[PDB]
Amino acid sequence: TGYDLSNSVFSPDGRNFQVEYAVKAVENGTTSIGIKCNDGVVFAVEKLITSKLLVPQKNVKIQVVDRHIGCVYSGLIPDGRHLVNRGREEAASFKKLYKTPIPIPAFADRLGQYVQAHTLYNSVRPFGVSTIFGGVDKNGAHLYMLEPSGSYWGYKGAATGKGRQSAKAELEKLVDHHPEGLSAREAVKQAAKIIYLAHEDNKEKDFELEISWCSLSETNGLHKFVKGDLLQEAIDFAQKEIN
Amino acid sequence: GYDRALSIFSPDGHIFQVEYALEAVKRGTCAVGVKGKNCVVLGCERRSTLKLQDTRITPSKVSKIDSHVVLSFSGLNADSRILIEKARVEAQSHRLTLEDPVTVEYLTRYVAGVQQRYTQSGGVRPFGVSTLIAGFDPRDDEPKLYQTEPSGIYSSWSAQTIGRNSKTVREFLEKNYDRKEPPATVEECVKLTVRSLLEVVQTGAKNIEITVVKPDSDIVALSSEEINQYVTQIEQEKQE
Amino acid sequence: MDIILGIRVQDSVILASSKAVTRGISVLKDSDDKTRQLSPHTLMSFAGEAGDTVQFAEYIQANIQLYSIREDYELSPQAVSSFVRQELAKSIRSRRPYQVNVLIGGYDKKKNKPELYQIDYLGTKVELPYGAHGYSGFYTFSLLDHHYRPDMTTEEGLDLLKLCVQELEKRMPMDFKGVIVKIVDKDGIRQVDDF
Amino acid sequence: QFNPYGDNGGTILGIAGEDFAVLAGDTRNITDYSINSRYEPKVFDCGDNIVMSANGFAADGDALVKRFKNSVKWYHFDHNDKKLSINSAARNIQHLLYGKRFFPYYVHTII
Amino acid sequence: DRGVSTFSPEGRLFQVEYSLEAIKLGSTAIGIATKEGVVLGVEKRATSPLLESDSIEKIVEIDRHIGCAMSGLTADARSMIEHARTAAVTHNLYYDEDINVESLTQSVCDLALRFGELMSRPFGVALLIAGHDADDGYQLFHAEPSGTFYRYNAKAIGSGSEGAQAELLNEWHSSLTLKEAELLVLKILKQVMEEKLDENNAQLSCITKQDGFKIYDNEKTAELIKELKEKEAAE
Amino acid sequence: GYDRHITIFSPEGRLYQVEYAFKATNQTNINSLAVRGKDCTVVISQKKVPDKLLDPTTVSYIFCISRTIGMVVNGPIPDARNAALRAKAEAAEFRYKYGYDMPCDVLAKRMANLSQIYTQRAYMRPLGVILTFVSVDEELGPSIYKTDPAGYYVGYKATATGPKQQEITTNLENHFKKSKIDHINEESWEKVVEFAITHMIDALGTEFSKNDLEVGVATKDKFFTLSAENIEERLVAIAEQ
Amino acid sequence: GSRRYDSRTTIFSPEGRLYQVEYALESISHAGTAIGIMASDGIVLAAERKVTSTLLEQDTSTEKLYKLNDKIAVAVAGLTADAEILINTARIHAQNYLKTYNEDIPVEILVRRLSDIKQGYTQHGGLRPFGVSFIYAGYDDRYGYQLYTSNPSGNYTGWKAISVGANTSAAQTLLQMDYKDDMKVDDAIELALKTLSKTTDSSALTYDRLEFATIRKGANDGEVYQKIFKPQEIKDILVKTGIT
Amino acid sequence: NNYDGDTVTFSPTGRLFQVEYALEAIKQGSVTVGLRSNTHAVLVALKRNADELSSYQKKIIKCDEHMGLSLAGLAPDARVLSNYLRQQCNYSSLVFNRKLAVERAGHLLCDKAQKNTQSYGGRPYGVGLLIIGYDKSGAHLLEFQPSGNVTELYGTAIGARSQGAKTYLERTLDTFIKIDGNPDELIKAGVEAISQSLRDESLTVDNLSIAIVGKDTPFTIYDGEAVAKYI
Amino acid sequence: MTDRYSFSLTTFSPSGKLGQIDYALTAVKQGVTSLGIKATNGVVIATEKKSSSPLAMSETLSKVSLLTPDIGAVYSGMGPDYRVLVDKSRKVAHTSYKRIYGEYPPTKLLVSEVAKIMQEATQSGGVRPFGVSLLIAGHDEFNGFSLYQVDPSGSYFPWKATAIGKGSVAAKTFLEKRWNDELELEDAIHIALLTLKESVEGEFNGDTIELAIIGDENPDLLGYTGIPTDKGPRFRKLTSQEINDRLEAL
Ligand SMILES: [Cl-]
Ligand SMILES: [Mg+2]
Repeated sequence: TGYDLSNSVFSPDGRNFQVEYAVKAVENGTTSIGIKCNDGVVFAVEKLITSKLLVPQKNVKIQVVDRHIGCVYSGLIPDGRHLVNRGREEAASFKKLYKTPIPIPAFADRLGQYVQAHTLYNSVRPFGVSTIFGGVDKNGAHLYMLEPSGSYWGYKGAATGKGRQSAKAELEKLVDHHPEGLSAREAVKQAAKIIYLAHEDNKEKDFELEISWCSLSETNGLHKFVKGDLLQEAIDFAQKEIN
Repeated sequence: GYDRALSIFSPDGHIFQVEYALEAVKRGTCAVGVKGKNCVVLGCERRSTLKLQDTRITPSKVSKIDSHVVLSFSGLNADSRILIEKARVEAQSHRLTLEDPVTVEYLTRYVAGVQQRYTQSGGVRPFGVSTLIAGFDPRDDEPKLYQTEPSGIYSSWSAQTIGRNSKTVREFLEKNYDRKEPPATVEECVKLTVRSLLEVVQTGAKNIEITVVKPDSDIVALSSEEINQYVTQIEQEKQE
Repeated sequence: MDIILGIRVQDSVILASSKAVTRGISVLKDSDDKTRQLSPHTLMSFAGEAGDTVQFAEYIQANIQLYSIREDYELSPQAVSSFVRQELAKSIRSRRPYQVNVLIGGYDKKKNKPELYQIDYLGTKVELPYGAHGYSGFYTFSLLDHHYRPDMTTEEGLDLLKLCVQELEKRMPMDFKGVIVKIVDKDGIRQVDDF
Repeated sequence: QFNPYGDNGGTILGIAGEDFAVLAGDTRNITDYSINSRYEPKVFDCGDNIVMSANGFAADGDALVKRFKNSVKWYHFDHNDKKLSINSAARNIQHLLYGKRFFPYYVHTII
Repeated sequence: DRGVSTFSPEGRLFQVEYSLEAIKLGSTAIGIATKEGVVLGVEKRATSPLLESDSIEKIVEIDRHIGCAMSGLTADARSMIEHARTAAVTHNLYYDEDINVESLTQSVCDLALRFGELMSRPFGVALLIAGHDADDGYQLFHAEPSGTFYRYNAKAIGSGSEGAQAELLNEWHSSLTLKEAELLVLKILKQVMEEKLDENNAQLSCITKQDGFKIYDNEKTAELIKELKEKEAAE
Repeated sequence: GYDRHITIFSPEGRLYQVEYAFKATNQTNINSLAVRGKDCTVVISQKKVPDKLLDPTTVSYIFCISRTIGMVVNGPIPDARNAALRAKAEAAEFRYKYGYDMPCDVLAKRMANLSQIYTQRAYMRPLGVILTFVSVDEELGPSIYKTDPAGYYVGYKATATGPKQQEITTNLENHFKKSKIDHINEESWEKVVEFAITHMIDALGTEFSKNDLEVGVATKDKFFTLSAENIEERLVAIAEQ
Repeated sequence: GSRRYDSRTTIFSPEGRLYQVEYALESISHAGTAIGIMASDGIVLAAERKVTSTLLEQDTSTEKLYKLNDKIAVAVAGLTADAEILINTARIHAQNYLKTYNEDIPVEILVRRLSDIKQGYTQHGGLRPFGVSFIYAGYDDRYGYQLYTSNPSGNYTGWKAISVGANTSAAQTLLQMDYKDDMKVDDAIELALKTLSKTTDSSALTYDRLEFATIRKGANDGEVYQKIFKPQEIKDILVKTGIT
Repeated sequence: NNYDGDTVTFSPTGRLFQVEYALEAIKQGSVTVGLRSNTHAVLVALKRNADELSSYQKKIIKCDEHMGLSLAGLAPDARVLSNYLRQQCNYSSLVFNRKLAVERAGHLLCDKAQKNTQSYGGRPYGVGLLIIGYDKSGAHLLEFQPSGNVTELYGTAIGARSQGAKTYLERTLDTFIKIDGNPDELIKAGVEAISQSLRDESLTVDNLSIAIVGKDTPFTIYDGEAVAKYI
Repeated sequence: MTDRYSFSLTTFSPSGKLGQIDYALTAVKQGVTSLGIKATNGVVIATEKKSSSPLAMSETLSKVSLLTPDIGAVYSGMGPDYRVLVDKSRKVAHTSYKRIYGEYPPTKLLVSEVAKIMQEATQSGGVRPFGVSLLIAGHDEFNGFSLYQVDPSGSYFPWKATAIGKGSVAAKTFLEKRWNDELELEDAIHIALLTLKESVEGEFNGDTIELAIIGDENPDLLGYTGIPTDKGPRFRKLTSQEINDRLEAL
């Protein structure tokens, strides 16, 4: 054997074991989710409070690309940052040449091709993150999830990390119970609940909730963080549902 | 470009590629350097498994770097050409910028520096060659004899030998060479060099080369008959 | 730099080169030797742009001396002249060309014949019985057309050369402070001290 | 054709005493026959008790001062907060100016 | 095989740790710093009696105010010295002053870790850099192939280092004279050297503010050896 | 055995990495099919959306390379999209350099030459995909050309790819034995799509809803994919016959 | 990374040998024998073709003997493809020398440079060496007629008579026995063929399994001629010496 | 085991062993403490010596007038990273006339360390850093790890036996955070914190190293007789 | 990133073998049989068209390729490797010869250039040898008709007639019996079809056999008239119909 020692090597199955090993690092990371809504998207993430010494609200994990795209990820945090830095370069060159801000499907392929490129050579390592991202463009709202292999699809709801199965189950219920659609303000509240429910799979350390959102009506198509009264309102909604 | 670090440290603190290059030197034909009061003599072994050779055109073992400095060697023959060429170029380059031919110490220091560079450069192996560099500095009558080796260390020697069975001939020179009184004449210096090679060589026919270097660019190679006379004289005195 | 002459006779090549080095309205030196020995039987005189001349001469000298050490053999005058021409032929299409004109006087030991080559800065080589660079030629060529014979001795060649220097000293506008004369023959290169 | 240089006028003046030194300069900035500013300083405290002015073309002058101030900063980092002597500063400035020998800083500098 | 810039499980660079083993095989070098100067001394260690010992150059001048002693694969030191000399002279050209001993050492140590897959391996030589400047006075630095350097009051490197360092621990005090330090280097060298110490197989040097960096003659060192033997027999 | 890790020869003259890239082709567990009409070329592929949270409109293995050329992929989506983006760039560059639209067979050759390079050069791995290119070429007419990880390519009367490829292949072989011709003798592309689906149903033995299939159609001067409702309309026509 | 798959072609063994050079020489020892013999008035080059097929076109073929310029030729032993790379380099080097100095290249200078190229492949670059040994036969006005050999190590030496390729041990003993210094070309022709005839692995030595060439001063007055022998000319010389 | 040859290789459980081995070099390093209030931010570092004849390895490095760090692990790697920070702080000043935010300083270090963990040939940085600073949003303290992970904290500690000081700061959190407008008292709390990581050895005059930055205080380092006040 | 494979992947083993070349030859052995026969007034090259599927159009896959108007090539071994070699061979005929001399290269020199490319894949960094043996037939004014074989090592040999691939051993024996120096072109085509029937197993007709000749000039295939010196290509690919005509009188 030895097929798993080097990146870009096919095993006799037809598999790249190094990419599958990168997925294990993603599964080890904290939970993160994405919810598509009527006229936009909502992102949320679990931040484990390792110590009392962590400054609350001052270790931000959700990142913005351009002014209209939000990115969140689970796994190796530095690898996620590297991917977003590339995304920002890709989005900048698109806007430079074509004037219009980068469409979300166009942006999704730019990350996809870059991540896929890191499965082509043994001189590079695959990305140790699954990235949930999306936003609002001319054609409306889009939510995407990108994996270490370079594989991505569009999603109604997306989840990754240690509590992905709990979050996926909860997401599937929302899709069934709301066929006509879910509103932006509702999706923020649901996002909080799902993170709190998904925290049951990581319940040794208590956590800090962080939510962001893009919406054509609520945020005017731009990416913003949920803070203050709207954040506390979503936390209280989540606290009421667990009990 | 080929980048691989071939020369690297081992757990015990040794650079094996440099040490294995020394083994190639140990395999090479013997070379000896003896410096007298007013001269230096470079002696060289030539293995006698090769008959039907053409000695006119076959590369000589002792090479002129400039008109006043010579270089003999032990180890890989092909490797030695590269060092000799580089040294010859540096010799002319020194004349061009300093308006003065190289000192023997400077030329040695350059050659040694090249050998060292190949022990910590990527994509290259060390030179499988040790050299004996001998001559006289410009406007100077003090004889100079230096040694270099694959690692890049160099030093000055009253007399020295390198190559196969060099430890035997070094043993001979260590008792037969007096520091207080070196070989006073050319004949005495050549004889001691031939004597030292006769401990190792086999026959004193077309197996020994001798080159004598004197001050002010006075270098000459001895012929077969001239060398054979020393061999004949030494053997008759030995039977005693 | 200015005056360099060459005369090939029966058994030798004679090169005469002016001693003056002028800059502006000042003769900075009056004992300058405008030549380099390339090999024991090959001499090159030079004249042209300041700095370029010596830099080029010494560069060629180094290369020929390197060849001599490598092969333990002296290159023929024909071979040296061809090497020099090629270097100038490269130079002329460079970013900054060597503006140097040269005469190469040599004695071929294999042929037992003297040889004189005239090469300009463009890389224009010609073998000649007598040669000159710069404005000198406008006087010396016609003079030598008349007085030169192919079977002359070295002493006859020196008298023929004295005739050229006298004419140049008479009709040239600039003071070139006399010449250094050198002879190239079977025994090598030597300088005439009293000219 | 584009001319990269300009003349911003003004004048500067340095005098040295026994235990002190002054570096003065007017505060006027001009282009051609117009006044740009009545108060635009061009004599700067660069740290380590060194004052500097680069008068002539203000863009080049500001660039040079900026670079020297930055040179003083890195002198501290690289040499254990050692004080840059006035003679050492002068030599450092020579290398700054001569580095652009073939596209000069159009300024007369005094420290 | 394995990468050149690889970490061990204990958190150390394999190649750097292996180069340290090469330095232990090297000849002994000792340095002692005082308020009157810094002394540097080395074991020459000739491999054969035919080798002319005066050609063994293991103590070296960097500038007039900075000296250097070496131990290990001494061939590797040539490019380090070349860099140090250029750094010292270049700084004088840019700033019209002598360069700080620490700043020089730091510049040399920046070469150390410039290896990988830059040069192919770490240096196999340790350096004792001794010098003087106006700010921090007389200084002695130990520069390793790890890129680290420590200042020392006294330091020994090479094969007899751990034995000599323990001896320097007891003998060093802050009021040592230069003459006392010279004898102390000779004393400790004689203890750790294989062959018997004399003027031909050992070399002394020093750096003082007044006279700068000076390598001692074989005649001068011989008298200090004779002075040392008499003083030990005197009690 | 490092001769199985990179693209160098084994003792028996084989490239194991190429052979393992072929096995990666079936990792998606999807079957594709391509047939030619008189005026058109139809390609169909299975569409499997297992996760309920997926946006089914974004799940696709058919690609529009140029206006005239379409491409279906059998293999993992990252490698599929890698090949698609390259083909799109190559087709665009061809038009710019040579002043006419890149033919289907020429693009297939170009992609095949790229795939060949990965089998010879060590630092590049093969893509674990089989690319089926379809168009109505202005010179050659209806065209199907298929590329694999070995760098092999060839034209086809019809073809199929996937896990149950052999069953589909023989199903089509038996039809062309019977019809005695190189194509589907049919006027409209609508009925050629109906043929393609019908024969896939017979070969695989499964029934299809509108969301279980994905259809691409090439006509003169354009290639286009069908929507769910376009396929549903097509499935109704088959059922009522 | 890629370190895993690196053969490390340019390293020393513990004994101080170059693995790849030694193995390249092992390759050459299975190649068809090539002999060079230097006489006072010329040089002979003889070489045995590797197991010939009856349908091989013999007259328009070149496997062993190649022309570098008008005065110098080489006999090959090893990989033909490798040899042709080096030959084209040598041909160019000779023309560079002629262009520079207006003189034909001295034999040793050409040999040294080609040998220096081979040396480079053993010390740096991480590539395999050239699996080729040459016999150089040439003439210049300094040393006259000269025979050299070079091998994958980049080491070259001069010879009066020499063999490369297969059965060199046996071939060198036979040459050492019958060679003498006052020998003529026609005698050397006979020696070259007799040696191959005894050392050959074939049943009998025939015209179709041989390449032959001479470098004489047999042209008109003080000039050298290269003669690459035709099939019919080899047939005649083989009958004339009484081998067939 | 088989997956620790280089940084480009993942283990079967999704681990990067070369990054973990680099993390191990920090644990071997000497202890250093970081803590802040709302007005000031303090670094306290226990320096280490080779022996009694040697000097004590300098742990604290200045990056700008308003920012600097302390190190634990490979000192040459800290020099490379601190030099990068000096350049980035300086770029921000020259181009934008803007003091570099302490948060951006961290982001830049994270991205620099990350590139070394994804490419063949290179290696991870073998050092951990505690960055303090005072910018437009008040006092800050960061913890850098060579995996790439950067974390903003009220207080922390890294190096050998750093768990003792980290526990103390976790208890003292409510006290030291409100030491506003009082440098000496915030240092005292830091000196008492690092004392919880001491074994056999105690804090001497040439052993202790303190640094401070704040509202009306540039980043300055205290060594030698200047720290005798706090023993 | 970047090609870090700057070292040779083909090296000498202790026995003196070059493993990757031997293994490439093994890949050629597995390949389908192809052959070439030289006549007095022409040359014939032929091979079986092994179809991957009956749905595949074997006309689109051309095993016999034109390199120049007077030179053609056929192979045995790995098809993709052959295809890129033909591309490179066509280009090198222009860049290294026609753009210099204003005329197409002679057979031997084009062969030499192809061999050079295949040799470099045997020694250069980060590459394997080509897994094919080529048979190159051609004509030029001063050498006349000629036939060459080119192996993965880069070695090439001229042949009167030969075969390579699957059943080459038996096919070469067959050709030895039938070949003489007085063969006319039509006789060589006849022998080629006889020799190839032995190695082919399934169908044997003009649709499963690919065959081309280097013969007389073809003015009708030139595409233009008006230049007397330009008389047309000597390379001609025989049609499916033209093969079947000769199979009746077999
Ligand atoms: Cl292509
Ligand atoms: Mg002229």
